[PDB]
Amino acid sequence: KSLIIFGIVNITSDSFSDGGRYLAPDAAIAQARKLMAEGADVIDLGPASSNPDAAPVSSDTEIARIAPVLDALKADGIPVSLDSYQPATQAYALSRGVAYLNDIRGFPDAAFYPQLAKSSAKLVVMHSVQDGQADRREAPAGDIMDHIAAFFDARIAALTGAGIKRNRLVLDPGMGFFLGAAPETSLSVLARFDELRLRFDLPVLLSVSRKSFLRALTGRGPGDVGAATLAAELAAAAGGADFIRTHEPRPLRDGLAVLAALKETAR
Amino acid sequence: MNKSLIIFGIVNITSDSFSDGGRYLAPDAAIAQARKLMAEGADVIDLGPASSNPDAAPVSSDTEIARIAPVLDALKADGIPVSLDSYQPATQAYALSRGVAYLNDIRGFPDAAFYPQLAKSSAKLVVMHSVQDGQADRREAPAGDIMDHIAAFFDARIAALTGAGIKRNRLVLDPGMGFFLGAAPETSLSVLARFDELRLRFDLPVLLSVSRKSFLRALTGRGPGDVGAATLAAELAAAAGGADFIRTHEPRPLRDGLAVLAALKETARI
Ligand SMILES: [Cl-]
Ligand SMILES: [Cl-]
Ligand SMILES: [Cl-]
Ligand SMILES: [Cl-]
Repeated sequence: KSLIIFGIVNITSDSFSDGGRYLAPDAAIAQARKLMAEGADVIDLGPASSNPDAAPVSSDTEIARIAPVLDALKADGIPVSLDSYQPATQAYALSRGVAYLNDIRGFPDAAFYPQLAKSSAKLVVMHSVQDGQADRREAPAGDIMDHIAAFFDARIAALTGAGIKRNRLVLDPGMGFFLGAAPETSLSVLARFDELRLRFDLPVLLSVSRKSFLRALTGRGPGDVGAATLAAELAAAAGGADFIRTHEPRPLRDGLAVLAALKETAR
Repeated sequence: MNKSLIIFGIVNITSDSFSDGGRYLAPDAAIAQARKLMAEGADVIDLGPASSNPDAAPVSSDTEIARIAPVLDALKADGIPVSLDSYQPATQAYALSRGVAYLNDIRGFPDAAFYPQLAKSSAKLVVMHSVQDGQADRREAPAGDIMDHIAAFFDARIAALTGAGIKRNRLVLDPGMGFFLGAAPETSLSVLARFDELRLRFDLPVLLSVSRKSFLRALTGRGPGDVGAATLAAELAAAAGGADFIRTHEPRPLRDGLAVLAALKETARI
């Protein structure tokens, strides 16, 4: 009911973590506890780097990396959304009882749906314009919201028809590179994602934190978009976003507390 | 009043010749801070000649003028507009002789003996409400709605000023915040949520200053206790609520945040 914050943790290496661009399972564990301490409700755990330029590791490598992280978060009572598009990793994560699966491919392979149907984990179904084609960087001609709605029309039908109950679904319309090169495309979705909540009567997750289009609206480099991110997340929250996936839970937590305190005053 | 949001960057001179990169800024360090804040997106520098900490010993008007004179020199040469934030009439008089763009008085210009000097200047006037109202020990407004008490303050003070020859459109209304409103964070929250009532009742622009006010600390959680994120959220809320001016210690996060909200609004309108 209240905004749920996903804290981003991406395991980047098998054994060497240096507190910068390299994250190992031991230190992934410390980052997860730190993000919960800063106000996250869930750790959105990625078994590999987010950048498409790194060599994609195997489902076997993803499982080996997340296995010790899942043991300790389960011990801590720390909820996990397992962020992987690889079905063998998804199946392993479901066997460990994760709270969510988060698939940047949006669960496109119907042969896998019986395994999704027999679990209770919630599914973050993400839209992208790539849809499996790295070369495809834009949606088809027309209104981006029209194409996203039509994507979810078809995919929700496929998933729920296979027995995945619709109240397990969380809709992620995509953001930044998953929508197109132009900042206007991401701004349209950030402004209009509640059209999807209303169309489907389903919750929406957004991930805007540190996305490149924010740097276009500010003119600053990578380590200076903290305020633009907070403003974008607060605007999403005020627009009714049910989940926000972020790198820095504390500024968002603090900002939300101010907004909550203001509306409670005007009641 | 229909123009875009105007940002005042806060710069206080807190020493005569001591600069430590932290709380103490001599005039040359205040010049460097003023220049930085405009580069970070301020439109005007709200320049205080002394510490705004109530536990600092107040300095004489002679000391205030000596501190601000070289800062006004430098900012005039830079073309940087100044709101001179001082409550001492002698300092205000000096600022007016230097042609500052605004005067900003935490006492709200309460002394009619000074009005003839206000009336023959062109400086815009930031008229600040406080529950102290000279009674510095007074910590709370009288019984009733705080917003009703603020409106009644501006009712009388606007009439007093405009009748003395100060044209109405020189006036900017600051309802006060934090200590100037009361001890309870709910009281500052009430003004932050409802100041639009003052814009409607007087048809005058409203200035808000929430930056780093202690009441925000009650809304941060457990942790180191940084207030920058809570400050930005309150300032963005004020902007969305129609604030004409925002006075802040950090213009850059606010400019960045406003640019996001503007692009979103433009997206929705088109
Ligand atoms: Cl287990
Ligand atoms: Cl819903
Ligand atoms: Cl201080
Ligand atoms: Cl001059």
